[PDB]
Amino acid sequence: DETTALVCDNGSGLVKAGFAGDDAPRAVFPSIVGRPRHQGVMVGMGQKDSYVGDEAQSKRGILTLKYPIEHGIITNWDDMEKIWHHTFYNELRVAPEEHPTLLTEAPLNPKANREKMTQIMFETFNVPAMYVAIQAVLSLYASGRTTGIVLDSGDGVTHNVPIYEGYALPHAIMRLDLAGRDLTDYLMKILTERGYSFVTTAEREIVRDIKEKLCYVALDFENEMATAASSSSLEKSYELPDGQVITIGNERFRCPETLFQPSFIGMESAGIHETTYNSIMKCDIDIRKDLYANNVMSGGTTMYPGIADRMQKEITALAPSTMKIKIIAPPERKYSVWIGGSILASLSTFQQMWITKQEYDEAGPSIVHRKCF
Amino acid sequence: DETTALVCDNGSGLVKAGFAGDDAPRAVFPSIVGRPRHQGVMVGMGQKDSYVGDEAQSKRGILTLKYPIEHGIITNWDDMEKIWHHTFYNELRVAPEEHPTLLTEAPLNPKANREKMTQIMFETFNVPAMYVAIQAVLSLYASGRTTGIVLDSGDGVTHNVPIYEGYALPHAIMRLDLAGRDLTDYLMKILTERGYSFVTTAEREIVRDIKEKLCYVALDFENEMATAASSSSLEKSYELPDGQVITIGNERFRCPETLFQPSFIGMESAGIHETTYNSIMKCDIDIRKDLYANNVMSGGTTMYPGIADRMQKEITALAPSTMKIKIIAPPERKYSVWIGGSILASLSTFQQMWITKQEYDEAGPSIVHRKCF
Amino acid sequence: DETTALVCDNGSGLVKAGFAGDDAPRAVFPSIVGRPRHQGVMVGMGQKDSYVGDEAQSKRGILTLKYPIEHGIITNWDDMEKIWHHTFYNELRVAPEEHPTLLTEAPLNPKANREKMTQIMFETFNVPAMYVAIQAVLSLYASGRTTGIVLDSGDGVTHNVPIYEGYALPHAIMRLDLAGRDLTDYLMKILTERGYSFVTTAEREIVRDIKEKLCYVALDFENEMATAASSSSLEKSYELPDGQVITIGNERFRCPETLFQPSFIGMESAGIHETTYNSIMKCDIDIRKDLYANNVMSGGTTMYPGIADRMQKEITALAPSTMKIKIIAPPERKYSVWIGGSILASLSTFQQMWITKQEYDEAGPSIVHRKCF
Amino acid sequence: EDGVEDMTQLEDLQETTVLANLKTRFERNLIYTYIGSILVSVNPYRMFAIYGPEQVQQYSGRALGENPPHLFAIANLAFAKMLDAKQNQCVIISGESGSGKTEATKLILRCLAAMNQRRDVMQQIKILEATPLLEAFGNAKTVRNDNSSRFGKFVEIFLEGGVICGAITSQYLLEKSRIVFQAKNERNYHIFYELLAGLPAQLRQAFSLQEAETYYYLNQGGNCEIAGKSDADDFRRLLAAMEVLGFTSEDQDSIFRILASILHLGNVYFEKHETDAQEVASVVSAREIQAVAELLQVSPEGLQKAITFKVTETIREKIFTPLTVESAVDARDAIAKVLYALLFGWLITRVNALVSPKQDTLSIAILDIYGFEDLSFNSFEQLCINYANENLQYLFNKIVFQEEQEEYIREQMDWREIAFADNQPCINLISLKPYGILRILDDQCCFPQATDHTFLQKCHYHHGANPLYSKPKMPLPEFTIKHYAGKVTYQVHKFLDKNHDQVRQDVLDLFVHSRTRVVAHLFSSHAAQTYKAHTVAAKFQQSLLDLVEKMERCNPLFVRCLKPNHKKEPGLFEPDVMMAQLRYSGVLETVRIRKVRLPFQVFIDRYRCLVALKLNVPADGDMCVSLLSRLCTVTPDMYRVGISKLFLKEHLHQLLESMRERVQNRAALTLQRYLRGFFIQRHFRSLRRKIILLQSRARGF
Amino acid sequence: VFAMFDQSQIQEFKEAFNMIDQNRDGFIDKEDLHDMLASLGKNPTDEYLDAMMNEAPGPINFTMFLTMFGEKLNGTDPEDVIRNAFACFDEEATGFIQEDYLRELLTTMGDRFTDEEVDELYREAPIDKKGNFNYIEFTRILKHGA
Ligand SMILES: Nc1ncnc2c1ncn2[C@@H]1O[C@H](COP(=O)(O)OP(=O)(O)O)[C@@H](O)[C@H]1O
Ligand SMILES: Nc1ncnc2c1ncn2[C@@H]1O[C@H](COP(=O)(O)OP(=O)(O)O)[C@@H](O)[C@H]1O
Ligand SMILES: Nc1ncnc2c1ncn2[C@@H]1O[C@H](COP(=O)(O)OP(=O)(O)O)[C@@H](O)[C@H]1O
Ligand SMILES: [Mg+2]
Repeated sequence: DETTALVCDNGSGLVKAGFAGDDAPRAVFPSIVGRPRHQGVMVGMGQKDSYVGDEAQSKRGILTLKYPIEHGIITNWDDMEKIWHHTFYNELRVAPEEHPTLLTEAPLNPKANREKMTQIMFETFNVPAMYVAIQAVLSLYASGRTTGIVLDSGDGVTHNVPIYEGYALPHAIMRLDLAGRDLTDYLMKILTERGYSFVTTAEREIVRDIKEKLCYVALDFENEMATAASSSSLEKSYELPDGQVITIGNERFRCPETLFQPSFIGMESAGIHETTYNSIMKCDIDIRKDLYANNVMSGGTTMYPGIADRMQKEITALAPSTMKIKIIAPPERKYSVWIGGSILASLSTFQQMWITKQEYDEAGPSIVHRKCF
Repeated sequence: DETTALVCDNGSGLVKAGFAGDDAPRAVFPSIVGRPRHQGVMVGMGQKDSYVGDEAQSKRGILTLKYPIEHGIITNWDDMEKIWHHTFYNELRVAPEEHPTLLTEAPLNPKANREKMTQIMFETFNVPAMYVAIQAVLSLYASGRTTGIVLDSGDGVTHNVPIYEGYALPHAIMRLDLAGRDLTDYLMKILTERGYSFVTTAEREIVRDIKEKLCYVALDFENEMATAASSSSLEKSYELPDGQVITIGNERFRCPETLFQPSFIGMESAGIHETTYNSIMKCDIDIRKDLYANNVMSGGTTMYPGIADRMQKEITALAPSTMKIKIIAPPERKYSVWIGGSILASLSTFQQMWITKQEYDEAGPSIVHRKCF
Repeated sequence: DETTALVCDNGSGLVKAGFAGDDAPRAVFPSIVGRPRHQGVMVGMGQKDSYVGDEAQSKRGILTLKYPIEHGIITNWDDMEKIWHHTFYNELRVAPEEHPTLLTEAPLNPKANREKMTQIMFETFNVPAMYVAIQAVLSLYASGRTTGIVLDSGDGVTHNVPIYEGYALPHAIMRLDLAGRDLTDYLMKILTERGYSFVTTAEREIVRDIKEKLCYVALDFENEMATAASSSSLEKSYELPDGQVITIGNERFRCPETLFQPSFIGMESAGIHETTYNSIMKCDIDIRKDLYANNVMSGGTTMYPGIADRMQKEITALAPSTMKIKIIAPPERKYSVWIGGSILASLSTFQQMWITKQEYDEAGPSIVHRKCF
Repeated sequence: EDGVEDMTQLEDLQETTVLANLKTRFERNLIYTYIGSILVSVNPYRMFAIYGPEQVQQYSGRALGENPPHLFAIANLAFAKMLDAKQNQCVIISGESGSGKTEATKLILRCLAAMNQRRDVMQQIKILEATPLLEAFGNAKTVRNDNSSRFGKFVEIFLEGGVICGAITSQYLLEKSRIVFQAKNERNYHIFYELLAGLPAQLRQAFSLQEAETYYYLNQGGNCEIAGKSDADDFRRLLAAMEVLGFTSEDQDSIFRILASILHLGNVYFEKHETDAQEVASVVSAREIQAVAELLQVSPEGLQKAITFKVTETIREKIFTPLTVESAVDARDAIAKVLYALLFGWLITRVNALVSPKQDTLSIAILDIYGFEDLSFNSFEQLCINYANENLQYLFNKIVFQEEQEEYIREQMDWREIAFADNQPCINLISLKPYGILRILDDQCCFPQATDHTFLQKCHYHHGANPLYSKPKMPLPEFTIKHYAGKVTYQVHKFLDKNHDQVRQDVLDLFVHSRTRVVAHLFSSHAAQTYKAHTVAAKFQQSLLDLVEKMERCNPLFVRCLKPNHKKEPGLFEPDVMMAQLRYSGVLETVRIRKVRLPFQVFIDRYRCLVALKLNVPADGDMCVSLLSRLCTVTPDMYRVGISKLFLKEHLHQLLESMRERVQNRAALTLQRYLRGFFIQRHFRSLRRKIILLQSRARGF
Repeated sequence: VFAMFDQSQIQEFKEAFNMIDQNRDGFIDKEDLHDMLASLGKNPTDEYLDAMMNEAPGPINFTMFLTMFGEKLNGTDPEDVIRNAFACFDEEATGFIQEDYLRELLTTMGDRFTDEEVDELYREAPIDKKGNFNYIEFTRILKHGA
């Protein structure tokens, strides 16, 4: 009885799912639940009271966009259940009671989150078996490596996990709540300097698209600020969905710099380079050599052009001058975690590490804290 | 049926083995058993739960180093059995049931140690014959001499054995528990004066490497202390495995001086020179002349540059002013005992002094106390 | 000319000072230097750019808390100089050039620390005489004893010092870098299991207050874990400074257990009971009897309710079954070291063991290594 | 003449006795032996035109008890069984390469065609012409044979109401690892060398094929001229048959183009060239890939991006990934293997379509299958071959146990309770789902930072306690599996490079849009006919499962073939070679199935002296079981003696023989002493009883 | 044992013994026989008296005397045991034992006998032309008497 196990990377801002053994996610759509707010006047078109991610993307102008997952933790459980039901039935058209499912999670997430996730996916969808895997180990699986620090930076969380030859160092795991959504909010707040006002949720997503299509990270900040406010070479234009053209100057690269300077939002934490260096310096010396030599990336918010060069420069400035820093920036930073999950779920030696229905029924939901990580 | 007998000098910190008749040990590796301590996250790389000496050397950062032999006596028997099995099969690739084996031992070791060693090497590996020889007589064999006092100072024990024309004087054998491992511990405790902290086992072995590569013994202590704290000529730099440079001053030569001044560790015993002189003065006068004239060295921890000159100066200050003291310091202080064992095991007149399997089976393990020494 | 000598126990997280001859420290305040981080908008209130411990405690929300002393060693010298100047002038209102001062130190601290401490306290404040005393001997002074092992566990260091009738055994001094600050960090990292996020420095100190007011040490760990995850009897509630109520379960006693199980943070060392037993077994047998019979405590981080009973149980399980273990837990574990320093500084026979200004000027700062300990 | 057709009736069954019987029959010019259901054939190296059409009427099924054991009896047996049980069945031809399997197939096809008096009229049904072509496509030189079948040839002969219809041919277990890799002193498939030897000039100037001796896919063996018996005349006759099959010249030209493209792809190298942040790959010479593109009707940039870049394509974007050198080599090897497999499938499909018979008709099966292999050093191909032979040996053991059970029931009802131990544990050790060896290998294929040492260590860990597994003592890169034919030691050298048969969808999409029609059609058909996996082992297991399902759809009955000394000596052989071939075939397991089998008349005759049986002519009703108890006090454990006579078990049999020889020794001692007593008593009469009386007369007067 | 004795042949035993073992160590000499037979006197001749004895059995003693008398032939060679031993090599009721059969049985198994012993049997064994020796008459004559 051959049954491919589903791999459902339900990230913080985008849901990436598919079957195990493929090379790319079958379905990719934002994790948004939309509800209309105005009053319906045409008799008959007042029945669809909830639009899942892509449909709510198509109809931004007459409804409100709410993200069920805020900064990693699942806030609204009913919306997340709706998203899971949609991505199981209306998107893959595969009954979830005949296929095992794999789910991902941030490292330092609360425990009630896992307990409720297991309870929902065992009681509602009646999945035969499920598993919860940290995203960094899946990123390392997908990168085809066994050593190095994973810098997984989605839009809800940014965490480092040092691994050496398969043995994780759980006391060096660092997690930051600064991610892509906060970059989008800073871009919204910094675009007002030129007069463009974005307040609604649809305008917030327009700003998100602007960030994806225009923003980049510079090697040096003072030099690039001088260049921007010394000419018009860095200015680029964007077209809003009503044909209105906007122009962006030094705001192009001052949006993603807050990753290295989180004092712009007012956070007391340090940049991603500093957290990576501190996580290395929480590990053993023999570990430290290979952690220096094998930095790896993942997550969407690390796709800014020029991120690798600057973080290499910063680590080299921080690390001792005699060591070799080599930062891996594969062109699949997006959904590398899903590729790793698909590789992991296709292993025949993984068949014994599921969470069978009998186990959950006999020992209760607490076994998700025992069989994971 | 020509069968070369194995010679396995299982010292206190390093295992040096090979075939009889060679001129150097075939295999040299530390006697360490390593076990991982963290949690494995990659499915599949959680099977190798014990690393023998060299493999555990390569992977210090994710496992704990335990020495089965502490201060000469064999503490953990299972780890020592694992080391023997490794050095027989995975290192020499020679079946131990077809070759006789020779083993070394400290002079004043307990008797249960010998009984259990014989029991293990007869019941597990089914060796046709084995023998246990004191290390000092093998050192004298390797030095090509028949008189003099052997100062065998490994990293677990430091003992003197006076021999005159092949007749040992068992009432003049002195044994000290101060050896190289205690020097390494003192170096760890004395490096904190400059701020370097070494606590783990891997850091302990880094300190051991520092001791091997930098430490020396001075002729005069007060003069060299004044010179060290009067200039920077004695300062040398070392590079840790993460590119971090450390600087060592007067700690360079104050680590191996505790051999001559064991009050630094708090021991009530006297230095190696004093024990050698007292061992001589426990012998007959006609013996004393040749013991004065023929001091010899062995063991790793006597390889410090300047040990011979200082111990010559100290013996000359102790001995009567009219006698000639000549200390032999051959450049093979390391594994001189193995060279002597190889010479001894290759003699055709030695064939009758083995411990055959029939003898052990008929008379029990107690014959190891009868046919040895 | 009667001049009481100041006693300034500048610990790792709290400064406890006063005059000699009193029974309690005159001034107690955290050793924190705070600096504002936001931008000032009101003209005039932008001059106070540095707040010393208590003022920085009052204004946590608009500034960053930095501890000058990290794990015993003094990292930032200017901040420590500011703290000393504050505790001399703005807190005791006593000119330091007319009173001798006594300072404490960890046993195995670096030497440049002492040299710079003496240089600062002789050149800046122009103190007539100063002295540096180990904290364990002062704890024994305050306990009114002359034998036993002192377990001084501040928030920066945890060290044992065996003393028998006034003669210290310097080769049995053990020092661990696991202390109260690492317990606070573990509590911060373990509170995320329930969803409470503490990242800033002010939130770190809120967690410290939680640890002080709620944490305890249990006799048995498995039994108490079962009891905690079998009922709600151990759950207690705490009120954050904004009226938000938090609930703590099994995290209440799993924070201070890492003292006995330092593998939770990943350290390779052993618990405080194991280090105490090993320090005893590094001493002579006649010493060992009285060291068994006279264990004593000090330091703030030993004030957890139930620490004495568990460490008594562990020592009794480790020590031979026929000996009597009696652990002294006086109700002044906090600032017992200061009481001992006040007793020591008030002795008229101590007048000849100061470090006079003429001595330092003629022989240089190196005499602090000669007249101390 | 010396029949011994059924060796079950002998006193005991040993491999020595079986070897002696086969030697005696071979010296009697007898090849086939009728061991009940099973048949055994030996290659004679002797051209035996046994009879002609008369043998069908001479060796039919009416007198199987008196007819000589012959290969052609199964021809009538098949019809007799299908006309009675109304169920078609299958016949397999198994044996080592060179054991006359093709000759046996030709003989059985001739006999089936000659039994209906119609083949002379409908000989135009073009059946066996392509056998040499499928041979050139499916055979290759091995270190022990210059003609070895490396694919599971399957020919289905269709029948409807006694009328012989057309035939359908198929391949099951072709080894795709041979195309790109080959051991020492062996070579690739014969047709590459045949094409390179029979290549006309116009292909030499047009196609760049002047490096026939330096292609990487071919020079790996180290010596390609050992097969010098083959020549360009084989190519000429192959082309003659190829044209006979109705193929136009365009099809042959396209086939040669694909083969030349594969050979050119063999000669492609990569360089560890630096790039943005790593060192990944770079094509050394672009002229070769350009030439590949010219003769394949496809873009060259497509091949560059399909063998250099990895394509991870989602709905909204398509991302290109640089590849490592090993990954590029694996992709190239996968492309070559899939091209060769598609060519073979296309040719088989066309051949079947040319002579396609009616549907929903009766069918008899002929299966040409591998032989058990045990070389000096063993690799992945030998492991797969051994696994397939293990499955077939399991089926054969099931058949033998079924025959034993039906015989036992035919004697008495109550011996169906006798049990039997199969080789299922070996099959589980090889390919059980959770922790099979092939499953571990498949997991190691995709696992990050994997090598041969890690795979070997994991196999050692998971199978330490398995009795069939045998960890080597020395730290050697080997392991030993206990097959039914004995211990086989494999080498884990280069397993990970023999399984990376990963073909991304972009390659298939590129080859669909090719300008030539044949390649586009083949790839479109492959995409249309296509759950699966991406390793050679997984595809081999899937094909083996399909073959097992096809076999279990019908009734299995087959025949084994053995080989004399491989020096092509007619009528001369070594008994050790016979022992080796008997062990490899699997007929030795029949002795283990016998476990007891001894007669009753032996007890009737030569077991009476013990109690000195007073009576004569004992019947079966004589006190027999208790008799032994009264002579050896052995509990009744013989199955049953009676008339149904297969009861005496081996160890009790040897005990009885030892007792018999001891009794004979004591009786001989008694006879010796009795003769001595008689001689002395003669001596007594002589010296007094016939002398003193004479002396009385002498003194008398 | 003498407890059960076949007195028919005890007279033969005593005669043979008193002719072979006499009031001496055990040696049997021409003197005893010659005296007991013709001590009166016979003139010497050499017609057939140049070779008398060549196959002496061995030494004799009174202890060996009694042991041999008890063991060797007293009530031995039972008829049923004779039939059993002779038929152990035979399946036919009539006891046809092929002469060659016994030839290999004696010269191939156990301690080897010589063809001279086989001839000794044949020189007294009644055997049919085909070589199938029988033993019913053998037992009859052996048990009947002299
Ligand atoms: N090409 C890009 N450039 C910059 N930012 C991107 C790009 N693609 C995605 N992002 C950012 O990454 C965030 C989430 O991406 P991803 O990591 O794929 O999902 P998740 O965070 O759920 O794992 C989005 O909020 C988006 O702003
Ligand atoms: N070149 C060297 N200089 C100083 N110390 C050394 C040197 N080589 C080895 N040692 C010390 O000798 C100790 C053991 O060496 P050796 O005597 O060869 O092994 P064993 O003590 O087992 O016989 C080690 O702990 C090491 O510290
Ligand atoms: N009542 C208490 N219960 C638990 N922990 C305490 C208590 N009081 C103080 N501590 C801990 O002791 C640490 C320092 O206390 P103390 O030893 O008095 O200062 P220092 O370490 O500078 O000598 C603080 O970090 C605090 O966490
Ligand atoms: Mg992500």
